[PDB]
Amino acid sequence: EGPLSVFGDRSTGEAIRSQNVMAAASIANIVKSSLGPVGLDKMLVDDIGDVTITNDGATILKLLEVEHPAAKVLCELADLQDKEVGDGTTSVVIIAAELLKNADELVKQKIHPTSVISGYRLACKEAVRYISENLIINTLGRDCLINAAKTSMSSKVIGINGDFFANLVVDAVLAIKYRYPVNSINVLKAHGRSQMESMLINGYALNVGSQGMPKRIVNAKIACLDFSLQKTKERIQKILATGANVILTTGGIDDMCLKYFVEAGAMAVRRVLKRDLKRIAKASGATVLSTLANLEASMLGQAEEVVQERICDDELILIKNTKARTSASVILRGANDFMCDEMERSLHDALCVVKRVLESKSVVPGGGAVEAALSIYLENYATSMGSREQLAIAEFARSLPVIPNTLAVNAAQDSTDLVAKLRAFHNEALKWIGLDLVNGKPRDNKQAGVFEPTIVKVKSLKFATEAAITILRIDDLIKLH
Amino acid sequence: VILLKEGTDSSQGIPQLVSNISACQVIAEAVRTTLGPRGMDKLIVDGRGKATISNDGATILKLLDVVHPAAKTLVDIAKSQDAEVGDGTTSVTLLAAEFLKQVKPYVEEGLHPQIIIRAFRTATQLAVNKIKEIAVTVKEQRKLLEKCAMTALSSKLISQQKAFFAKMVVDAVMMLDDLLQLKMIGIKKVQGGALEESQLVAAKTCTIILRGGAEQFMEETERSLHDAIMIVRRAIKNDSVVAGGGAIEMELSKYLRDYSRTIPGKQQLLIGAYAKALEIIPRQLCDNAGFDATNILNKLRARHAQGGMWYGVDINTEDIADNFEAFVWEPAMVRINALTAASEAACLIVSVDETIKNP
Amino acid sequence: VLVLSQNTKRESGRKVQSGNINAAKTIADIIRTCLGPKSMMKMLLDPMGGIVMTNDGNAILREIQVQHPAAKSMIEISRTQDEEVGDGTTSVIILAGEMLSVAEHFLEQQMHPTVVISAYRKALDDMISTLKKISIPVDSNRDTMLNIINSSITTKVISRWSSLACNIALDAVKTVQFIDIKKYARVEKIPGGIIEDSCVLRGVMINVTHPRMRRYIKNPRIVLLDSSLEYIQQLCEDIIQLKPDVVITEKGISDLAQHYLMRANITAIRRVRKTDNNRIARACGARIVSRPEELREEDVGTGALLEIKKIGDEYFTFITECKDPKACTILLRGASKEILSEVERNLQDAMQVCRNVLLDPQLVPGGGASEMAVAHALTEKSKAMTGVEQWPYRAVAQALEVIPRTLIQNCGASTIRLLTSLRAKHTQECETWGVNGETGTLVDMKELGIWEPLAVKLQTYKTAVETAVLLLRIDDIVSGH
Amino acid sequence: IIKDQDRKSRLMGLEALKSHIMAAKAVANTMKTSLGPNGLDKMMVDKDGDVTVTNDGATILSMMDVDHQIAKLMVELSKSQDDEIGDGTTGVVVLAGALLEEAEQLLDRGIHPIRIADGYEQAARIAIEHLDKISDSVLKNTEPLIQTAKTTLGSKVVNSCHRQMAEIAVNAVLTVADDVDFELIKVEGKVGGRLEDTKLIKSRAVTIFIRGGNKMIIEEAKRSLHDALCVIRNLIRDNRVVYGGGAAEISCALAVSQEADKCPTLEQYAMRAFADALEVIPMALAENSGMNPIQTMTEVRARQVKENPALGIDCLHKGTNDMKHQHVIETLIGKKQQISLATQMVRMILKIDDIRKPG
Amino acid sequence: VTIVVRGSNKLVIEEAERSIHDALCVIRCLVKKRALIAGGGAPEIELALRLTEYSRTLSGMESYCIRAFADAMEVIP
Repeated sequence: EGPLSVFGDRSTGEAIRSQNVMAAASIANIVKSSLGPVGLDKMLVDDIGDVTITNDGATILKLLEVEHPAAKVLCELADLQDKEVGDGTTSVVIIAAELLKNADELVKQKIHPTSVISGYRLACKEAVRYISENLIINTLGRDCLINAAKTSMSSKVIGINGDFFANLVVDAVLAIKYRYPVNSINVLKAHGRSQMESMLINGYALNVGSQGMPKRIVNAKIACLDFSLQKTKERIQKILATGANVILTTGGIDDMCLKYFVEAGAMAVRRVLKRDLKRIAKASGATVLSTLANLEASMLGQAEEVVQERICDDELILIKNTKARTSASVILRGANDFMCDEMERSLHDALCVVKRVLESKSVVPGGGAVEAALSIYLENYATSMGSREQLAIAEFARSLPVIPNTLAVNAAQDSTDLVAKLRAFHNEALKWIGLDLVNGKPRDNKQAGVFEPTIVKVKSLKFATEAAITILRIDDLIKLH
Repeated sequence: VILLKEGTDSSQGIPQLVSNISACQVIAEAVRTTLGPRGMDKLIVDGRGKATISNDGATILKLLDVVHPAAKTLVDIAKSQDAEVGDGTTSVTLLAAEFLKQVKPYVEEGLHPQIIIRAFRTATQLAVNKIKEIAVTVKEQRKLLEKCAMTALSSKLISQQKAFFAKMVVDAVMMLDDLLQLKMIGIKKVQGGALEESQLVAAKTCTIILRGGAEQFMEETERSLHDAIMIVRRAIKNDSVVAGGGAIEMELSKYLRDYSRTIPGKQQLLIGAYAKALEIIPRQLCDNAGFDATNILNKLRARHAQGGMWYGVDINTEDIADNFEAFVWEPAMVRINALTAASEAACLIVSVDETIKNP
Repeated sequence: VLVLSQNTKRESGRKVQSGNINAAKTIADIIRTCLGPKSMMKMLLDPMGGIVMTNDGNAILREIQVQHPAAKSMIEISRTQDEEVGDGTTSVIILAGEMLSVAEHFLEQQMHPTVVISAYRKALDDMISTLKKISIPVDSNRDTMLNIINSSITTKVISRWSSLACNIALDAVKTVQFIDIKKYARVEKIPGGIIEDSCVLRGVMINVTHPRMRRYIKNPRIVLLDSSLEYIQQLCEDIIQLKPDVVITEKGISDLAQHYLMRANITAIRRVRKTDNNRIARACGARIVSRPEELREEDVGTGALLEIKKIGDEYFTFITECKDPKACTILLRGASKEILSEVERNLQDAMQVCRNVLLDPQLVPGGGASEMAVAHALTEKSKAMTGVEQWPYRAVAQALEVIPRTLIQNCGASTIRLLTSLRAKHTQECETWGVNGETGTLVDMKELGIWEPLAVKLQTYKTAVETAVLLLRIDDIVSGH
Repeated sequence: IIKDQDRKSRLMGLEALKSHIMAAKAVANTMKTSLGPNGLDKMMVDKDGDVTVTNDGATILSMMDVDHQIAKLMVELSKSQDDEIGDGTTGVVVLAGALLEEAEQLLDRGIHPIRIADGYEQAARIAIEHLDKISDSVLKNTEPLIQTAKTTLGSKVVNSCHRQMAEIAVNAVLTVADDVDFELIKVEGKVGGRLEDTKLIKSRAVTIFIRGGNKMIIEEAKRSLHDALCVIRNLIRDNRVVYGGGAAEISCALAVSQEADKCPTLEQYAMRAFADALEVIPMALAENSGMNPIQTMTEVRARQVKENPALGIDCLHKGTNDMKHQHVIETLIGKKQQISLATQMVRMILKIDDIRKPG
Repeated sequence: VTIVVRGSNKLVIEEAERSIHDALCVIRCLVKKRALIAGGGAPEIELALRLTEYSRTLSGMESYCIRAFADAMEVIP
């Protein structure tokens, strides 16, 4: 009868379950290094020899040539963790592995995994509850954000005035905030003066066509035309018939057509980047009509104000006050051109961080603060459970202080110590206590700007635990080649 | 480059710690089975064919040819406990080893040894404290001595006639009790007949005349008595009595972990281990019977943190049980010294950085 | 069992860091002896028959088939160093490797790269600040501007004709200077004659479809055409109506279209590389158009001398004297393609150094003078910082001393001795003192006429340091079979 | 490393456990081949050259060179089995090993050794208790006394004159039955005449003068008589007797299982595993006889429930048959003792998980 | 009879089809036997008990065999 065939790998006893854990350990530990702001990127060179330096777990696991099937599990998790909440992709992997290492301990105690599985399922669900009860709900709330935006400007040349720019972000966001559209902030750079003069426009900033047409138009009726106005008086009569005072042609405008616009007192800007025209169709809501023979009075956008200011003494069309306040501009000014490039990229980051904080009101203090609390609360929960479940939930709480435990290691901030001081200060200064690798001491993240959406956490543990459950539920697997 | 003698095995730093710690652990395991009212007597056999049967840790460790110095320290710990408390020689031996099992996970990581001793030292301090602030003191109450004289004999082979012997013990002790000197009571084993014939030839100074069918029901009985005289004596000498069944261990192990969350730094994690180690007592207690240690252990902590400092482990029934109501009391000193000898000693074990040997 | 693939290597901690460094430090001890006027040319032999005996670290690292990524990056260092200021390609490799040898010294004392990098980075800025703090501004001026391009072209296969090559770069860079862009210097090399036949052409050069057409135009109004003139009459009439005289066709022109344009006196050039159509639209201002039906009198550019000359029996079209000759064409002449690619680079690297004398003509005395002062300075900063990092600072500074050390080494005299005496007089009489390989004694560089453009040394420190980073960061290198 | 000098073996848990199971079970299957009337004798040939051909186990385990500790114990059961009741010296040896063949399996279930003792001991008691129920209480009844003396002298080198020897044994015990004592009945053989000339010198004292051919033949008559003086002394000291042949073991084995059902917990499998071992004896009988142990056993079991536990195995008629009617009875103390020694002995095995082998 | 199962995705439909298949199989068993035994190892221990008793009364080599046939049932529970 024979156990199996020439093609049927059979793994039993500690042989299978163990080798599966180790694989998960190896994998997790790998991406564990790139955990935190001090992450240690990895140079991935697949078959052909390519070189992709990354810090994200998913990217790494999606390029890492894994042989052991069970190890591929952490790859599916990092995948799900990236297409659902993004960040924390590395955490899920690490935690999952720890849950196993601790699971085996009980396993060594002749404790059938099944039992252990139950402990994790109940512990995790309980852990999630503590979340919807310790949701540090941000205030649109200023103060908090200013601090966060300040952490994004630091560690850069802009760090000198990072504060001034920290506010611009909070303002630009709180203005177009409804869900924060990062693609709504038009950051226009232009070398001129010091970065201390950088301001925030109440609308769009276009870096008149004729010194005759009105430089300022109140209730503007932006008429975005695709096709140019070059072969004549009949095409200008069609635009003047709809009441379009502001014409935005993507192509060049014939000299004659421009002379007619001055005659009708219509401000039209020729040769407008395709990208700009699109932003105008989103702001004032101006319809983009290709042919000038299909432009009606119902395709005109509304811009409460479209004037040409001399920013740093340059000609710029500021089409602000549009009907859709979902459009704004942050005039970024800097000494050199190369300087405006960096400050600009910094602004983008800040806009993203602020966004996150604004999305999902229920947020919590990262730096490991959360995991710590879960380690204490779940510990007690284990005490009031008895039976194997106790050790299960218990160890589960011992697999949580890893996030902060590792963060320290990535900052020469002796783990064993900080991990501890983090607990003592956690139940003495309340939940808002995590590890700040900057000063190497338990700091108030909730006051430092360090935050993480409530959902992010919920899914990690829910993904890590379950994934481990299906693994432990594997006592003997036979997969042919 | 001969810098070592002939046949000298000497390791350095971290490695020396591993070897020493391991040696002690495995050595205690041997006598760890003799623990509990139903321990497993061992039949040591020297190189001359002499086979001996003993349930005492000291007697065993003194008959086992130990070449490893680290393992020799354990024999010393067994000799200090055998001449300072008597029974329990195994407890201190096993305990000292367990502690080494809890430090190892730190030493194999990098944690400096001395830093470990500091915690352990501090841990022992705190531990003993609670033992001298929760102990019990009641009573020459022949009513309380007999009751405990029957609970002591029980769990042994003389639990069948625990009624009679318990009396002869309380009487033998009630006569010579200025502080009761175990050197004033002469026991005379006389293999022959039935344990129901035994008498106590009393004023002061008695001679427990014993009689048993065979030396098996004769010796196994005698030993069980010597214990009743060890417990009934204490309650009269040192009123200090603590809850047995690994109860105390379970409480200390709890609070000690609480002092961890409070005391941050290295000590937190370690002090927690020092506690996890104190879980070995009630752990092996069930294993020496056939019941799952995990279930009971976990059950105990719950019933312990939700009951009191008396909730131990009624091995006889294999389930948690309040020792205060089960009349399970032992002298407070027994524990008081256990923590001392075992702990502090174990510390030095990891303190001994490298060992130089010769041919 | 098998976590990451099967038959794969796996390092960690003391194994990843150690290997990464040594690998780079080793590849440095391969060309280090090739630094200085007393270098030792190596003779590599590829598996084909090409025995390359060079002294330039770059050309050496580009031949040595590498395997370990760590070393590969080093090849990228020389690929970025020789692409900027040319020479010094070795210097950067030596330093980059040294910084690591000293770094590991701290990796043994157990000092996480983070704490290390941070210093190395902050120290990197120290040198830079010092460099511009002690560098002397040497005057554009065709006189000095030439001595700057020359000193670089020297000691090269082009050195023989340096003078001529110097002027070539002089005129080229002095023309594309508006901020000097090097992406406007179109180099063209044709076999035949010697390197003394070279010259600088003021305009784009193409490589007269009708033997009767205009061979030269006084006021050429070029019309960039991509489409073909093949199937013709109507197509050739839409162009002539734009007032042109020269049609640059990208594809082939039909025989018929050749008679019509010739009939209207219009030089037609069929089959013109796409790259040529882009250079004519940027120098002459002629807009490139697809089909002829889209050719207007506005896309027509304007030149000032379109003469067809036979550059070696090969009648090349010369569209020089463009309105905006911002894009010149350097005609390099060489005996072969070997002396042609060589001379081309020496000229290009020469254009860069010259691109500095017109933007920021800063230069520091060679002989390692720069490295020392900085080393002596950074040492001061160390005491002004204290902390554990107080040592690392010194480490790096003492790592910059390798340039002068290895310098006097290739000379014969004592490396240590010279070092002591170096710092000595160097700590007293400014930084004007450097190592003299010809006298084996420290001599005042400034007074000996030995100066190297700041930029040259600017990129040096920047690269070397940045390199140690990406390497020090390399946490793990798996991905195997 | 070498933490102990290489001169004292030390097995760990199942390492020692298994070594004892086989060993004690081995020497056991050695005596089983010589159990019953059709017993197969053994030939012990010491290092001297003196051939020893005997059936009794005590006489085989005494010549048998035994170093194994566990085996030594098996030598003390048969030896103590001959110094007390005498007869059925092999039974205790075979029964003991049987209790091991059953215990082991339980151990495979993970059933801790110590716990195994529970059922075995709880069942053993009730086993001996079921004997006091199916025991026959005879009356100076010269009839039943002499009848028993003949059943203890049957199949021995004195079965040719067991009638005379029975009379001599009954009078020797009745005259010192002051409350008899086997210390007032001396024996004394002497060459000359036959076995029919054996007399009884007179009477709180009786000198048994045994005459026989060779010196060996006399030694067997004296040995059969010795056991005859023990059996008669057993009944006179305990008016309890049962029926051999197997019937008894079948009754208990049946009762135990039933009781094992009424009793939950792991002690259930134990008791059951205990009863099944109570079959190895009857099974062995049909074995050493020539009948199929499997067919006979079950045949006797079916006929044992139809005709009460009075029917056993007739190793002379080949099949089921009532022992009582066939006059196949043994003292009660014997069976009451057999179970004890063997069982209690076994309890020690499980309680030993080390060993320090000498050489 | 035809049961047209509808579902947004194949995943939800796969479950429907499968789960339904069972709902059918169960009704099929119920009809082929209008009885029903309580699982959880109840019938196993049930037999294991009576079978062990059946042996002690059936005699023959069957006894031992049957007993092992009963103990071989304890596996399920």
